[PDB]
Amino acid sequence: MENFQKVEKIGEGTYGVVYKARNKLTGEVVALKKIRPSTAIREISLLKELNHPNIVKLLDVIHTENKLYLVFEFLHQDLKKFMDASALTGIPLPLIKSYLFQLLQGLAFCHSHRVLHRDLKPQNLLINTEGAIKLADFGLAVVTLWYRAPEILLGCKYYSTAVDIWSLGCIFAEMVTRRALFPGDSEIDQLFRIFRTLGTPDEVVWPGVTSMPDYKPSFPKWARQDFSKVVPPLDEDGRSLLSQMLHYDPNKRISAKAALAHPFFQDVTKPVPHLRL
Ligand SMILES: Nc1nc(Nc2ccc(S(N)(=O)=O)cc2)sc1C(=O)c1ccccc1
Repeated sequence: MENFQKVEKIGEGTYGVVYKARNKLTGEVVALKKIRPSTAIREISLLKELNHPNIVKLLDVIHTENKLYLVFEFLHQDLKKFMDASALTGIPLPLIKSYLFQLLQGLAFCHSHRVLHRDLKPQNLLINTEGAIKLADFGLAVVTLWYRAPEILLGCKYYSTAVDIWSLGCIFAEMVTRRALFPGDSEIDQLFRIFRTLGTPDEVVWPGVTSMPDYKPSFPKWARQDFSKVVPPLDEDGRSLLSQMLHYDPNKRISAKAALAHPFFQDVTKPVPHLRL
């Protein structure tokens, strides 16, 4: 825009580009997403009221010249970069726990306001020097499929808040092991990597799964893998919580509210991360 001086591009997606920018007048530093309807723009105006310490603040929405600009408070690093920077040693468990706890608080909040994120991934989880982590780039009602819930992959038409819990469980596992849990490179490879680890779902663990849009009786039947092999460095409380975030049945999958009460968070604290900016 004219009122903003681009400092640098900080990301690109299949629907918008995000820039670090400075308000030529107020001098405030922000993240500005540029996109090239009515229900949508109104769905966005709603996001503006969504204020929580673990949700990136949407400051302004400007629709002009066939472009839609969203102005957000700026955070200095995303979780993908922090995880890469922490690959040699790993993020200490207490910080992993703090981040997971905070993200669950953010989801508990949006979900209670009937707002779903739909596309959680390390690149849209932002952190600051104070130890906070916040949800960014909420999705409206080469793409990474790694954090996609199985019901989406199987063609469900109506997502539930459970899709966000699944994505967060995948991210939790990745922080712990320092390797993506299900790194699929296509929708079917993504689905099959999930099946190879958690077992091919059936009517027993997921009632109604065989009648889903993209379910094929021809899917291979893989046995579920021992969970202790999936995220070895994780203690039993963590594995227990993870297994609940990764239940196949969206209705059995733990809610963010319930997850916050899990024994895993009994000793949660808020550590300071070591951030190189
Ligand atoms: N508020 C906000 N601040 C951001 N700063 C940022 C992001 C990454 C890095 S990096 N790669 O670690 O050097 C450094 C700063 S991004 C952002 C968004 O709201 C957003 C928008 C669309 C998609 C994803 C995020």
